[PDB]
Amino acid sequence: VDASRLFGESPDVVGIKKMLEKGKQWEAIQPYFDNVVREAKNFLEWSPNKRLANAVTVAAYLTSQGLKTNQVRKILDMARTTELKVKRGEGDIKDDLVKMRYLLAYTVGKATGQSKYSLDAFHRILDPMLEVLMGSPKKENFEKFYDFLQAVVAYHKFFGGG
Amino acid sequence: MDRRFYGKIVIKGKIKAVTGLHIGSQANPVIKDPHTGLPYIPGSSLKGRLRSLFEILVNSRLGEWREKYPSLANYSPGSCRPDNQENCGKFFNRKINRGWIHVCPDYETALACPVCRLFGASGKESNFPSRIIVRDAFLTKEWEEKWRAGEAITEAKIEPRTNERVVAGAEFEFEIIYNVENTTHWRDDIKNLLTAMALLEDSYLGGSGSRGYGKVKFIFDSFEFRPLDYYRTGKDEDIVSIDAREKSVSDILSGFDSLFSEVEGKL
Amino acid sequence: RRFYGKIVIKGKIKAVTGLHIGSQANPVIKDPHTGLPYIPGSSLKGRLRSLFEILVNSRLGEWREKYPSLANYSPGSCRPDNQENCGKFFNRKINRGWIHVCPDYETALACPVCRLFGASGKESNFPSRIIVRDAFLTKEWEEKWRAGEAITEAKIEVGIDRVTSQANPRTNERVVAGAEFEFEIIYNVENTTHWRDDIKNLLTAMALLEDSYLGGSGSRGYGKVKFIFDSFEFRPLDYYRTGKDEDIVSIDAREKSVSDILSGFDSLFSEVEGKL
Amino acid sequence: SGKGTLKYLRARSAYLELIGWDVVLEILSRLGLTRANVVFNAGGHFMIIAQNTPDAVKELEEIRAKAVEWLYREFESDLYLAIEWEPVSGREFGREGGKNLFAEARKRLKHKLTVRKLKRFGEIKGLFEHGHTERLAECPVCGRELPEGKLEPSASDPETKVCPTCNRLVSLGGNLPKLLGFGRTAKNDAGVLVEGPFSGFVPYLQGGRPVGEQILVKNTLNPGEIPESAQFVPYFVADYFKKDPKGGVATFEELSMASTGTRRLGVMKGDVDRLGEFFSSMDSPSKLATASRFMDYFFKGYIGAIIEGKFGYIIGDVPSLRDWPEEPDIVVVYAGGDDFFIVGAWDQIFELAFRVRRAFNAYTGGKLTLSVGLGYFDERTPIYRMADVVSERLDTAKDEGRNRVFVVPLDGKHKLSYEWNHYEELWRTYAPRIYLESKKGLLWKLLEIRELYVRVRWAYLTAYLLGRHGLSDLFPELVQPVYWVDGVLKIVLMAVR
Amino acid sequence: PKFIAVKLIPKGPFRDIPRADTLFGAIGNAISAIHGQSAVEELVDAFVGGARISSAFPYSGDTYYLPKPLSVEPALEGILTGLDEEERYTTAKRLRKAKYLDLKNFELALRLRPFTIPEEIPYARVDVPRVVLDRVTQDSSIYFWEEIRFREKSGVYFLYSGPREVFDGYIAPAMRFLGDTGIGGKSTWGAGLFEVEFHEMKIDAPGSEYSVTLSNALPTKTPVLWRLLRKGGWSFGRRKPRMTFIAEGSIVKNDPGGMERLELGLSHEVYVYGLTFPLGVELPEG
RNA sequence: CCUCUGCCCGCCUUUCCAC
RNA sequence: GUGGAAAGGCGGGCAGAGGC
Ligand SMILES: [Zn+2]
Ligand SMILES: [Zn+2]
Ligand SMILES: [Zn+2]
Repeated sequence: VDASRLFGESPDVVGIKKMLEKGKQWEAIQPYFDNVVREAKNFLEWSPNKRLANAVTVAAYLTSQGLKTNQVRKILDMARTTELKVKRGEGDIKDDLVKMRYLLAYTVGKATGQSKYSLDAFHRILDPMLEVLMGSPKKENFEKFYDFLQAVVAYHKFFGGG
Repeated sequence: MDRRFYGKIVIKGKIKAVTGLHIGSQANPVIKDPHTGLPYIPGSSLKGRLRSLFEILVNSRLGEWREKYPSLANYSPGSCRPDNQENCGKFFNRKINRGWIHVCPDYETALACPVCRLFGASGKESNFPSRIIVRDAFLTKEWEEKWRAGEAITEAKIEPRTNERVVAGAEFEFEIIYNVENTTHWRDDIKNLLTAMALLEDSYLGGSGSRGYGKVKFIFDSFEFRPLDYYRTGKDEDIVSIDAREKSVSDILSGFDSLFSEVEGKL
Repeated sequence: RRFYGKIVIKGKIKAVTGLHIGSQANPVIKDPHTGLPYIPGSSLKGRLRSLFEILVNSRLGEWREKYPSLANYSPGSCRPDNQENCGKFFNRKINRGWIHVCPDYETALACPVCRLFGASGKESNFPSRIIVRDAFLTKEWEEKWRAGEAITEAKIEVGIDRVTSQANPRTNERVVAGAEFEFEIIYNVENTTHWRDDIKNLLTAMALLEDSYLGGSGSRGYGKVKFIFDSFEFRPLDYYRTGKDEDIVSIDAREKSVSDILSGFDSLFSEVEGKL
Repeated sequence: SGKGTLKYLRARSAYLELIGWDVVLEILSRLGLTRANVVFNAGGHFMIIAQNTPDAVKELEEIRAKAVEWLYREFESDLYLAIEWEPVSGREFGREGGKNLFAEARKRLKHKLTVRKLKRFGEIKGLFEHGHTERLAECPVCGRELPEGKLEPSASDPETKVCPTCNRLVSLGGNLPKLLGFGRTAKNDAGVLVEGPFSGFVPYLQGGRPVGEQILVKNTLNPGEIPESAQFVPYFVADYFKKDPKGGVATFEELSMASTGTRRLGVMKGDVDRLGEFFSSMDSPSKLATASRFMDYFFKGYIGAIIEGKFGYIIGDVPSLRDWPEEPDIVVVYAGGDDFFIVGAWDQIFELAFRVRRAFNAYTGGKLTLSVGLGYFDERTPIYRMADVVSERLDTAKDEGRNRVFVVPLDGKHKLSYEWNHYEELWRTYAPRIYLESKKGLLWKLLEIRELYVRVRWAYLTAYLLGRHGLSDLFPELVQPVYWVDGVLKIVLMAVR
Repeated sequence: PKFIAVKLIPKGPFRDIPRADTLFGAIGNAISAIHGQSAVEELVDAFVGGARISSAFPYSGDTYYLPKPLSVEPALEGILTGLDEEERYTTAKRLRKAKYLDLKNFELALRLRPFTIPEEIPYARVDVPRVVLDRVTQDSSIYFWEEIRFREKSGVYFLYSGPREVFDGYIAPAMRFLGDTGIGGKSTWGAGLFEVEFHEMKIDAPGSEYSVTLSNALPTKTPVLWRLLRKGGWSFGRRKPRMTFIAEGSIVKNDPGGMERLELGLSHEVYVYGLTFPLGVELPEG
């Protein structure tokens, strides 16, 4: 089951839900994607379903950990208000992306205790993509993260989180 | 039989959410505009709570008004939860799925009901159309600017669960239009309308409310009459009864027919 | 039949609050190919005709000289006496509802209502003089539908027992508030004596609709439509005969229906008054 | 139109029969032949074996003349009768050498007919003469021009004027409970309701003596109470109607007010796939007469056995919203030799369309398949709109692959109609798990999650939705199977209000 | 030959596809409006002597559709002798229920050569609910109206062969009045409206004795292979009598059609268009 | 984030055609 | 000399009741 049923695109999206609800099998199989996503520093380097396939592996890498929702929401309810200003409102959201990276730095500095490797799983994968929005437009090269924004949120409920 | 038209008394003004304001939908979000992402009071939700409070007011007074408004000889104060009849001598005579409501069954019974002539009736065969229309009330202009500049318009309130609420102090624009269809009884229908608004300033609006999510408070800007002559000619020749620093508990108070002397001047 | 010219009015219908014109989880009507909503022409013509018959019904006394055959009706519905063409104003029983439709071509030439919207009766009938086209979305709002935004919403409304506070909710679909439309109304100048009246009456009834509602619930907030004109062009009989772009254009990009009904009626239509 | 009730439609189908049996029983009588010559007579299309004399062909050309002139005064070119005949030899009644001479001589006759249904009324000699008849009123129910008024007041509402031949088909359509057949006799005689091209037909009711030279008896091979001088014509008809508590046939309303769930009028219309290529390997006239009765008997007599629910051994387990009742509410309008048009409740016309395919598959050896259209309609929908939909919706479920049930993306790689085993395997799985107490938001949003897929954003959206309740066992492969779940959801939603 | 393909780009629904007696009825009501009674009669005399218009057929984005000739209905088996007996049943029925054909396939069907049929029909017929409301109490009396709703880039067009001084004199003016007045019923809900374009269409044909028609003829002699049309419309609020017309694709033999005139008790008289629109066609032996 | 509710009631074509 | 002419899919209905 360890790196055998789980494959690239859509092999074990339905069978890995019972294994995550295990300890040593997911500690080494899901560690390769969390490093390849770190090596995926270019966000829009995947026009196919590679993001949605990697979204299952990252949410499985967030399944055994905590991932409290009250720290999740404010980072992502700010990501909508950037999008709500895309709709003929603004064209430069440069002043808010500094505050967007500050809320994730404030999040990993507040959750102390048994939630270290949880929020550092959160701190690992997104910072290759959270540098990309500064020197890039919004009509491309942000929206593709806005799909992968909720892609990891949803399967994390499906493997038994919340 | 005999629907006429004489004008449209237009009540504008601004709703003040004194406490936080929660009108939900389906982590428990208040309804927002899908376009601008901003909350609003629906006119469906405001016309109901203006009718919820006024029917209960009429529910306690069915004896002493059947000489002023006839066809209240049909009703005795009660409901029809005790026995499944759509129409018996009880005031709440509409099945309306599992919860009863007062709806007169006909045009000419509802022509003399003080409730169903104002908020509108429904019936098999003949039915009676509403006379007030209540637009959906959005945020004002100056609270757009607070949303443009990062001031909070919403907040999550952990109750272990979160009831989101429109943050207190926020203001909405509400427009109420009354259709003058008969000159003999317009005074009552403007008095019975503001009676229903005085009850809303003591009750609440939307959400839990018994935990303090209400305290809605009206701030009037303009009454306008708009006679039939205004529609034929575009000139702004309509009556403007300003009550800009008045309260709903002062307009309907003695101070009413001093404000409404110029609606007489057109009849 | 003495055709002279056609007056075309083009403007944008705008939904300030969420429009809902149903079909029978409660769908607004939609194009069967694009799937985008639209406003019909049956539903916009008949809401103007409705609001204007209620307008004439109140004025069956003042208008007896400017409009002949209005002295044959007393204001009301002929519903009480199940006979058509009695002495009341609403005198044709279509199925169960009583509408003013004049009985005869020589009376409908003299009614303010049936001259503009037309009438049907034995011994011939009067064809309408207007053509209310269907009002599709503008291209700015196709290209928000192409862009992936929403264009309709699903609103949830509940009814509540007033004693027990039992809730039994239902959901209406309605078009998102803000949606701009595009209308076109083509008057037919069959007589040259009354063309100003029929245009002032068509703008009277459009001013009633800006304080009434178009379609759906409206008493609960679903109407609030706003008319925004662009341009009125009168096509002369000779223009069709030759196809040369030689027609009067009254240009008003930003005007209301009250700023055009009397403010510019003789200042903008003065060139239409000239050519007849 | 919407003015004709179901008892009228059920009497239109039973009057096209008598037009068909009037023509055949005038060929048999003026040629001296017997009803052993009628090889088949099945839904308008009948074949007769006769002799080749210059006296027989002289009589057929009067029958083809008088039948078409009848079918034109009565029905202004809505219905035409094409009759042709091929002089065959004796050696063409069977296989010779290696080539089938019988099917070769019967495709020479199918072409005479093909070339005749093009030329539709070429024996009138005033077909294109625009003689101007005056004062033409027009029937409401069917649409017929009628000259100079002369329209009888309708027995339903005497404020409306129908044509005379619909006051017959109301009275006939009212007698259909009692009617044990028809006596066929001279056109000017007592009791004749309807007229065919040649004869006039009395209704032989139940308590009543039969009159007529020839007595057609519906659905029995027993000449029970017929005079010993008459001629016995047995003929079979598929006739299951649900009754009302009156003595009568149940209404479009009264059927659909007994469907469990939402109240709809279910309309099914279907016919046997590729039938004409089955009858071309039949190489002798004893072998075609065999293959033509057995297909006719299925649709006449082994369909009323199915609506009874008999022999669910050979049917088995089918998609059933409720267990099949004892007295179903299904009206069999028209049941032809190779096709049928049945209406009823939406609930039980759904189970019947799998209780028919499953029994036909065993009635053959499997080597002939069906194709069904299915319809869901409001009760007060007119017929011409309803049937034109379902005939197209049967044609939709045919030109794809011709073995496909219709039940309820602009590329060209999809197709609307479920195949038979496909829908019966989707129903074995997805339906016994969800048939979640009043959790319809789980179900109705999932159809709207589905309708983004037509427009893989849907996968995680279903994943949170199945998760934010806790429904993981339900629909594991739903997180293309999102395309083929629209059949099972949209039906079971209608079974619960 | 080389015809004039008048496109009608719709601005709404239509009521039905216009047949060639409702196109000439509309032109006769346009030319009576912008010119008068003394020019309607010079209009009819140019169709009696000369020119021919057809029915209208759908287009969809540079593919023009034309009705299938009934000439290919018998020969179809002998058409398809390069197929096996599993699809010579299933090509044979779709090529017989087919109603329209491309401009490329129609030129093949006249030659008795194999063809394919259109995968997709450019319009839909739908029923839209309409409700009559009482002015006093808003009582609803719902009725159903059926109209033709077109696709994005589809529309309808008719053809015209004749002299050019008729076209600019009576047809191109009338098809600009009809663009703003509409064709068919319910033109006050915006139905039969359209813009208008003009093109040059060429259709190849064989040369033979027999000819398809692309209009509802009212033939003097019996044609070769026909298909009845039993319609009669309306005219200034009087009901026309019904007339046996022949549907497009019917093969005639050297038949000029004919206009029938009627009286109907109007101040003028009514000419029902029934002239044929010949295209030569190659038949089998009957 | 938990507990009941998750659309009712209607009209469903009317009327015109000059012998 | 248009299968036409006239004909608002609407009337009524608080997403709420308890839960720091
Ligand atoms: Zn009341
Ligand atoms: Zn009038
Ligand atoms: Zn009839």
